[PDB]
Amino acid sequence: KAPTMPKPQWHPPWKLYRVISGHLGWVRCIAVEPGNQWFVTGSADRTIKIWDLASGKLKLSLTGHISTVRGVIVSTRSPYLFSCGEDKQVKCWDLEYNKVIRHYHGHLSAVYGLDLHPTIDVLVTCSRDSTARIWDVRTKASVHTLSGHTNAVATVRCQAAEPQIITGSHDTTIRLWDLVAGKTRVTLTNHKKSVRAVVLHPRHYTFASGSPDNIKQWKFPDGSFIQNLSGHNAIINTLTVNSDGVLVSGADNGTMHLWDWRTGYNFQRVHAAVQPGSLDSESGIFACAFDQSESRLLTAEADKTIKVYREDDTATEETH
Amino acid sequence: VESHFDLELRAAVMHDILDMMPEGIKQNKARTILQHLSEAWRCWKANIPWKVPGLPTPIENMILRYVKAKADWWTNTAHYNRERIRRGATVDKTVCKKNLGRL
Amino acid sequence: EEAIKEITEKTRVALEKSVSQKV
Amino acid sequence: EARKRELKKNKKQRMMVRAAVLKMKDPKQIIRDMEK
Amino acid sequence: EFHKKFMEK
RNA sequence: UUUCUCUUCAGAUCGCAUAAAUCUUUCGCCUUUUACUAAAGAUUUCCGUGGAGAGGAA
RNA sequence: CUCCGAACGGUAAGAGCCUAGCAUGUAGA
Repeated sequence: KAPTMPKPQWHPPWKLYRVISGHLGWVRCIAVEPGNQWFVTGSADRTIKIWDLASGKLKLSLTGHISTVRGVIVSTRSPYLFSCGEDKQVKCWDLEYNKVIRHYHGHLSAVYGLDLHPTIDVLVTCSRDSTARIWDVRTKASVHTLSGHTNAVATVRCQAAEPQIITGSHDTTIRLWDLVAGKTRVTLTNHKKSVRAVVLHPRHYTFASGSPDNIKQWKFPDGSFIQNLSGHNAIINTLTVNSDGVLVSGADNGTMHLWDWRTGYNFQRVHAAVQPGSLDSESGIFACAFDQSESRLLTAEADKTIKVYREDDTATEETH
Repeated sequence: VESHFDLELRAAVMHDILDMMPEGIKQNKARTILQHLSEAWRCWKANIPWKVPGLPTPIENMILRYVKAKADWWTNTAHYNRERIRRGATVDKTVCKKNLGRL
Repeated sequence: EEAIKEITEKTRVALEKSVSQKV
Repeated sequence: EARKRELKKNKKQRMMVRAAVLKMKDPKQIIRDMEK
Repeated sequence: EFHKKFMEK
């Protein structure tokens, strides 16, 4: 009856490997370095914890943000960190420099996240009041900022591909305009909910998407709800697809509905376990990302830790 | 200062009430839940087992999370004030009483 | 991804023009 | 140190009050109207 | 946190 | 053969010496600030300089 | 034993009378 019901993708099950409990507070951003040698693990204690990617050992700390930094990324062509938050301090932490020289500027209010382009010499920062600053690399200024948000921008993204926009304000108003034009050629006045899960699915185009209620698929060209997923009522706080087309969306309420690649509905329907220090109903999946080798999933819950959900050997996963 | 942190916490509480299980748009509640959360935080400041009853599960969870965030910010401000306590660095007159009360 | 390169070149030219105008 | 600023504010308020008192019943306001 | 703080203050 | 135009690449003590500013740390001060003192790191600005098209006088 | 510093934190506020170095270059009928 349901889509992909008589075609169960015989993928392996997840398996927790270890939890690196070294942060002090709810983890804000978690990302693995491109070289498979660093693991940028942010925390609300005003200290970016850049640990090891696969080992998870304490590599080094990095302060500079006065408050919780809800934005952290690492560039490819620009070997330097990229932080962003309410502190308005971008930690340009190079692997050899180990300092803060970015000096993110342009947002006249708080910041909830940012994203640097992989190829184009541009970026994006989710300002608080109404701004969407396209922080140009080696410019520290939003010369061409696609400002189409009336509240705190949920997320931001831009690259050499041609969806041309990824963003959305907190006042139920998004700007799916052309990044080259700058003007609001296409106002994405939809998704009034807290849309904070837009992970790349299979192909660059006609991929999957998410939402905090009834998550479904999307499309890079013009958008389309093709892969009709199940009723993902869980508030998907983020999503980082696997290396082999699979998709996983971390939930803000702890119930991370794990959907298959093309199935859409929750295949595992996993949840966030109650940590020993955490309360009964207080936790929530803040980040979830597969490693560079896609061997262990780095899932950072609200217990100030990062779990390594490795894969197990089993084909007994056939369900109608 | 800490006023900006308190304002950010209040805005986060409003955003959670709007998005974190708002019970659908059916003429929802108002800042009275914020008053309940503030009263619950004041009660916890007494180190008592009191809480914020009279609300659903995720509302209480978000209230506890925001209270923990505000308490962490307060403890951090207190640690920063105690750091500039031995030397002091010519502390003002009003900050001394606040740091003393926090400690 | 030739169109990607074209879009990137257009973005670079626009950024350079904006820098020359402001700076 | 702030007592100097407080005294300056008090003196400015008193000067404004005195100016208003001298101008309201001024020769151009009161005595000028006394002839009308 | 609280232990070292109350010990050195 | 000699010069002036200019988009362009510099890790050569780019300049057999030597200016400032901004930011982040550490001292001396400190009545508030701007002017400050003497050490480290980084980013820029100015006097400039090197090597390669095209276009203009003897 | 020759190394030498400057500004702000500064001059109460007031009603009657009086004097002046400066500035446009045009549209149009």
